[PDB]
Amino acid sequence: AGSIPGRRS
Amino acid sequence: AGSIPGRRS
Amino acid sequence: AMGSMERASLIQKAKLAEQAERYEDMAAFMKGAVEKGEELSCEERNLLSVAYKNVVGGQRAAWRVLSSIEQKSNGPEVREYREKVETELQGVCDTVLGLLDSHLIKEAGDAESRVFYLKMKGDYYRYLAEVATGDDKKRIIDSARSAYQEAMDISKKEMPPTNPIRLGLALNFSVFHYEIANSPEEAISLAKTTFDEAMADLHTLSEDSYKDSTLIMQLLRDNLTLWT
Amino acid sequence: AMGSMERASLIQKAKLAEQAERYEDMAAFMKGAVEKGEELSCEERNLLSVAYKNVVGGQRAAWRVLSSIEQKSNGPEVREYREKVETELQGVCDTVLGLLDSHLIKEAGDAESRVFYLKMKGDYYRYLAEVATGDDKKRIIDSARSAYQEAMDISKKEMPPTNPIRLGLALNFSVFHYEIANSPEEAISLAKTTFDEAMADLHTLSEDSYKDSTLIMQLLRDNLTLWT
Ligand SMILES: *Cc1ccc(-n2c(Cl)nc3cc(OC)ccc32)cc1
Ligand SMILES: *Cc1ccc(-n2c(Cl)nc3cc(OC)ccc32)cc1
Ligand SMILES: [Cl-]
Ligand SMILES: [Cl-]
Repeated sequence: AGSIPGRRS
Repeated sequence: AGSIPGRRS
Repeated sequence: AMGSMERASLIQKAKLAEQAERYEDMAAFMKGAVEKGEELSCEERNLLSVAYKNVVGGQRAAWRVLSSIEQKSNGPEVREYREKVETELQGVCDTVLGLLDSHLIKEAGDAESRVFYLKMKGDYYRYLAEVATGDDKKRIIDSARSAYQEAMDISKKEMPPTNPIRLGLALNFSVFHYEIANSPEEAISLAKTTFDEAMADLHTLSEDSYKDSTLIMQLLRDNLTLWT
Repeated sequence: AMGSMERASLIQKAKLAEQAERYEDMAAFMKGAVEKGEELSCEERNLLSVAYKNVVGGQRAAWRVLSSIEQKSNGPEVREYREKVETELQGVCDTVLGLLDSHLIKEAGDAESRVFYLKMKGDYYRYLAEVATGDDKKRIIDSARSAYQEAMDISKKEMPPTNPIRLGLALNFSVFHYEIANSPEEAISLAKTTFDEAMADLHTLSEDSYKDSTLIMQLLRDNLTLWT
C-alpha cells in the first residue's frame, strides 16, 4: 500500500 | 572509467 | 544552528542539497528557514516536505530491515541497534511536528497551506505510530487521525475534488486507515469515493492540471487494486 | 565514541548497518572496531572498506553535482555549499588515512592484509586529489602514487596474477594513472598487462575463484574499451 511519493521537487 | 565497485559485502 | 544564514540563502542551499541528494542537509536548511519565523510559500512548503520525507523514509526503511531481523531472532545487538534507529526516527518526527506546532499551522490561514501542514502532521504521527507499542500507540494514532480529519474537513469545503493536495491527503489518510487503524473497509471506501469524485471533475482541468490529478488518481487505483 | 562497546558487538552492528544501508553508522562501528587495537581479519577488512567507500562515494557524487553547478555559474551560496561538502569529504578521507597510519599498516605483515591497506591508502589519497587544487595537489598525488606502487610491488612478488586484491589494486592504480596523473598510456598498459597475465593463469582456478577473477577482469576490459 503506497502513500504519496513526495521525495522529489 | 570505473574503479572497483566495493560498496557491497 | 542556521541563525546566522540569510533565509534566502537557506532556501537556495536546500535546492542545491536536493540536487546533490543530500537530504539531511536539505532538512537542516529548511528547518533553519522555518525558524526565521516567516510563513512559507507553496514552493518552500514543498522543499520542507521533500527534505523530511526523504530523511524519515530512509530511517523507516532501515527500521523495517532491523525489525525483521530482530523478529527472526526471537545477543542484544539487533535490539540495541533497532532501538537506536527508532530513537533517531522519533527524533526527526518530533522535530517536524515541533516546526508545525511552532508556528507553521497557527499562522496558516489559506486552505492550501493549512491543509498541507495538517496532512504533514498526520503523516509524521503516522510514522510515529508505525514504531509505537501499546497504549502510547493509541494516543499517537488518535493524533494522526485528528490531524488528517481536520485537513479532510477543510479540503472538502475549500478545494475542488481534483486538487492534488486534496487527493494526496485522501490517499495518505486511506493508507492510515488500512495500515495503522485496522480499518481496511474505510480505506477502500475513502479511496473509491476520492477517485470517483476526481474523475467527474477532470473535464474542468487544463492539460497540465489533468496530468497532475490523473497521476495521483492512479496511485489511488493502485492501492484499490492491491486491497480488493 | 565506541570505547564502551565490545569489539564483537561493533562488528555485528557493522554487518547489520550494511543490511540496513546505514553506511555512516557502519563506518562509525568499524572505526570503533579498529580503535580496539587488534588486527582485522579478511572479512573485517572488507567491512571497513565497504563502509568508508559508501560514505565517501556519496560525498564524491554530491561534490561533483555541486562543482558542476558552480562551474556553470562562473551569489556565494553554491561555492559555500560545495566547500562544506568538500571539507566533510576531506575529513572522512583523513579519518580513514588516520586509521591506516594508526596502526593498521604497520602491523600488517601478510601480503593480503598489507596490499589491501596500501590499496586503501592509495584510494583515499586519490579521493583527496580529486578535490585538491594546486601544489597541494602535487604532494597528495605523489602520496597516492607511492602507496599504490608499494602495494603493486608486494602483489607482484607475493600473489598470483588472478588474485582479486591484486586485480583490484591494478584496476584502481590504472584509474589513478588515467584520471589523476594524466598518464592515459600508463593506464592502458597497466590494464592490458594485468588482464593478459590474469587470463594466462585462469586455468589454475576453481570454478568459484574463476568467477571472482573473471568478474574483475571484465572491469579492466570495460575501462580499456572506454580508453581505446
Ligand atoms: C501530499 C502531496 C500531495 C500531492 C503532491 N503532488 C504530486 Cl505527487 N504532484 C503534484 C503536483 C502539484 O502541482 C500543483 C501539486 C502537488 C502535487 C505532493 C504531495
Ligand atoms: C579492492 C578490491 C579488490 C577486489 C575486490 N573483490 C571483488 Cl570486486 N570480488 C572479490 C572476491 C574475493 O573473493 C576472495 C575477494 C576480493 C574481491 C574488492 C575490492
Ligand atoms: Cl467488506
Ligand atoms: Cl599511444
